[PDB]
Amino acid sequence: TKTQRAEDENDTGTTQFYTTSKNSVEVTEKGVDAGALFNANGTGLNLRDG
Amino acid sequence: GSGIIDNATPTFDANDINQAVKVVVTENGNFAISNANETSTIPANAGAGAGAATTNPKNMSFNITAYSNKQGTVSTNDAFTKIFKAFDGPLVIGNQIKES
Amino acid sequence: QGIWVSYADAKFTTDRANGANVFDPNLTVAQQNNVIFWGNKDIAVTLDINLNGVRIQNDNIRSLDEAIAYINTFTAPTDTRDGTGVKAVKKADGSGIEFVNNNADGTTDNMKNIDLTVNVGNSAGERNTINYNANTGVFSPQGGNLTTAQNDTDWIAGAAQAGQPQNVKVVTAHKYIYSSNPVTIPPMINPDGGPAFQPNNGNRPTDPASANYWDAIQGSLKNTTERTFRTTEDLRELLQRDARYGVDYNGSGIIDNATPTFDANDINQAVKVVVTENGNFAISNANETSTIPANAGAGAGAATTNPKNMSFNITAYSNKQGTVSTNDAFTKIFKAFDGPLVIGNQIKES
Repeated sequence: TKTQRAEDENDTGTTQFYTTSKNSVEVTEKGVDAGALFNANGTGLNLRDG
Repeated sequence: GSGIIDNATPTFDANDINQAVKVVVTENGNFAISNANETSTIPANAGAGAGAATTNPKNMSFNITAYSNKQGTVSTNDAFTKIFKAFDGPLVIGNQIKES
Repeated sequence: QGIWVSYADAKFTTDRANGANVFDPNLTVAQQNNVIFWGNKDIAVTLDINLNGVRIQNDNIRSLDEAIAYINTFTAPTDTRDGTGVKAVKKADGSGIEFVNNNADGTTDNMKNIDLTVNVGNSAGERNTINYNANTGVFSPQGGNLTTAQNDTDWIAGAAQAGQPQNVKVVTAHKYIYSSNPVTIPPMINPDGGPAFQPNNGNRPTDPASANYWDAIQGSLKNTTERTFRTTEDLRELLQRDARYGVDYNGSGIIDNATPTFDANDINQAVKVVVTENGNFAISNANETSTIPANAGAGAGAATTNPKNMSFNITAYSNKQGTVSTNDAFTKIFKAFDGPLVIGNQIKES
């Protein structure tokens, strides 16, 4: 919605950046397998199957 | 609280629609759900109606459990259901935004 | 990147006609005439309106102060909706509203300056005959219902039947933006060096340095157009331009159509912007008066201006839904000017 170009997510490529609330450049708009997710404690959610 | 009634014969409603709802992912990593007071519009000729139409936003009350099939072997995954378990309260129309 | 820079606080006031009277619940006259009205326990008043792009709508109003509060609710951005930054205040007469903006908040176009359409509706536009009793109560509209805003300007001092309902607008804070490319600036006459201004009997066009000076004495620099710069001298000259010709000190306003005219005053000619060898910028406000040669403007003859007080205030530029990043270190060296500047021998520096 920032840049209004249509670049679709989940590509595992064409990674795209933005200047942050500070000034550092960082990654945005990247989907993740959800099987890799960890909570605040760093324990694996370990989601599987169905 | 209307209902499908017997046969599956879908039609336009006033309302099932609640267009102003939004779901976002904040950089903190938290999910966010918001319910703006703002109304929306439905362009012609989507549906029903033949012309433009406007919808009033309606209140929501989230509530969340865990999946499990009957006579099945799938195991409940509690740690995930928790990070989503954060949403269980009512969400009145307003500027508040719930997070996971 | 760039910086918002206000020379004086935005201000506007509702404008009662002299023939009007405030609503008077205490008296028992069978029917009050063309009194202004702001709702009552008996009667709701609508107030459709859109200032700074944030629409305000309500129709349960019972008293003007509720309008004041409900307007004040929009002054700051929320989790969702944008804020206007404008602050309404009850008018001392009890007649209407005094709009005022410190425009020191936020960093986008909406947070700065005052702008205000007055949408059709406005039962709070306070101009309707209504009547008292017989017996218990009861104040009532004289033939349902109350009149709407129409092409009024129910309280705005004017009328404009064409198109949408009329809107006053009043600029006091301009914006400035850097660019790597070279940028020439439209020259104009100064009442010091670079002489001079040949009148061209009546007709404006003259020489371009004098032509720009002609338009300048209307509202041409009061425009909300963005102002680019590169070399520092661009910046000082441009700040001087806007400081002199670019602000509505009176709290008057553009009102609907863009039809610029001579004013008494937007002008504040004695202002100066300099760069000291220390490297500090300097701004000075001499008590001295100035003169406007004929036939610049308006008037046809010579005219003199009294210098007027200023109150600088400064933030940082940022576009809506944009990617430009705020540049704080620069906004600071200019952040030095934020206090009031009374007429006098003191000279502020960056």
